[PDB]
Amino acid sequence: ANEVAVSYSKSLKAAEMDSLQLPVDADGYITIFDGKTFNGWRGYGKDRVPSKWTIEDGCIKFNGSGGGEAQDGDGGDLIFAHKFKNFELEMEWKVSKGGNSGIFYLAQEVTSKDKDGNDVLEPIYISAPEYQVLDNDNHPDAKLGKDNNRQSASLYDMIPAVPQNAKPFGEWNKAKIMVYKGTVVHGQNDENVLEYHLWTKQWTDLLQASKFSQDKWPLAFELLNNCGGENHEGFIGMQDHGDDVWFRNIRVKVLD
Amino acid sequence: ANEVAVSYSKSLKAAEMDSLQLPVDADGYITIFDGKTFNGWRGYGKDRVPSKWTIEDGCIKFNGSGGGEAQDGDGGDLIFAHKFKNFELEMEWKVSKGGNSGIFYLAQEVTSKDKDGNDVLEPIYISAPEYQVLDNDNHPDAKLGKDNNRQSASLYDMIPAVPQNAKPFGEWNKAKIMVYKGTVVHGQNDENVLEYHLWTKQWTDLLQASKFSQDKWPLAFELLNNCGGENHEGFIGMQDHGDDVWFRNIRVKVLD
Ligand SMILES: [K+]
Ligand SMILES: [K+]
Ligand SMILES: [K+]
Ligand SMILES: [K+]
Repeated sequence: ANEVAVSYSKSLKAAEMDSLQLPVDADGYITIFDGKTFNGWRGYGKDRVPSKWTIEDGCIKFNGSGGGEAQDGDGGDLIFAHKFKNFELEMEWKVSKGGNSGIFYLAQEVTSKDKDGNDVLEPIYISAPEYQVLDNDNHPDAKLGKDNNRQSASLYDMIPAVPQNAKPFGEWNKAKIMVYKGTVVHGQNDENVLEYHLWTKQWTDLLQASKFSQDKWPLAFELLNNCGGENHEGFIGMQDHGDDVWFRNIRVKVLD
Repeated sequence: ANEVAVSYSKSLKAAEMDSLQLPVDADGYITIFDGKTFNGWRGYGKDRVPSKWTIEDGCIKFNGSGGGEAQDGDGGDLIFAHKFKNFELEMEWKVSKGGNSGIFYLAQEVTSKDKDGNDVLEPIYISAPEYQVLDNDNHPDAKLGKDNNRQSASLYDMIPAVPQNAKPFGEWNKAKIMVYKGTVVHGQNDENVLEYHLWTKQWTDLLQASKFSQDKWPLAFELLNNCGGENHEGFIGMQDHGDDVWFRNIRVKVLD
């Protein structure tokens, strides 16, 4: 009753052939970060946690060197290597001034083939919807997109958080991501800030008005349009966008 | 809080060992061209302003002889000799009928060695992304390239400005170049006309499709693929492409 087995994979596209015994509370939230280890976590596309991700004061910290999407040094996005389907995630996040990160969900590890048959690891964000994490006051992306749909807790580049009730940089915010049989809800600071439905005509329309449109990014469109792949499942994770960011109290309830 | 110290270099590859006190407005834009002097400005590769650059009715003016890329006489590209990293440049430009120039950013002063060990000054454009400045209606380069990627406000011969909202020749156009932690946005006439991300696989892909591909121009590939060199910073400047062009209201906000 106090712990549950949680399967996890150890490397790119591998089976979940190991399990962790993780604490669960009376309401079914599984604590997936223990404050001390990266057990069950690995870099997206990797068999290890990049050293730029550290543990400090009971938090997961990304130690950013400032290159945005570049993911220079020993970086890359971080996943908890258990595919979830119907789930409610809660975590606290805090961004540095002018900082950018994100919470990914239903992510798939995706490769493509180059002209010579070599693999190319594709970005997590071309399969995974992103709950934006941002300093809404200082990061210029805050003013891009449309109707503030690149500010914190937005579905990045598609649906704005309303209300935009973020606390300013260097202050803790609470995130909720709920996916239940295609219904998706983002929460910020104990309010619901958007709601949408995967795999619908509305979902296709959102994609087509975004940077992941069929015309702008065909592979992104195809992955996202059938988000979670054949079995409508995938990873939670957090973004290396080159900036200091902290995450804590990371818990997930299986709704399935 | 009316003025800020801005360091600048006096000659090829030198340290920024001197500073100007330059006005800053309440939004944090530094006025880097004072309407009267070339303080802090020098030719690319030079320790002086080339005499073909003049100050005319509160503008920086290039006085073109009509020889395109030749840079004949006392010409050459012009830089403001302060390396910027995370910044937003705004400036206004106007061209002569059929005129062509460009706004460079993140530029490095690069030399190579010839077969005998002498120096060769390499063009600014093998290190510096170029925001195209053009008479889109009369200069034939507007019809060259792919999908209008050589028209004004494009990332020259790589990403077209969309929309193409230039004002015609003899009229002032407003340019915006923002570089923030690798995110690049070009604006033209108060619209954002393209976005990209430096130092990503998408950036590499753009280069490999261009005249600066690894196959076609290895040195340019090396420089642009790691644009800004090891500290990801470099100069703003403007192009000698042999044609009369005017620039004014040149202002830069340091973002980080
Ligand atoms: K681990
Ligand atoms: K983000
Ligand atoms: K000077
Ligand atoms: K040009």
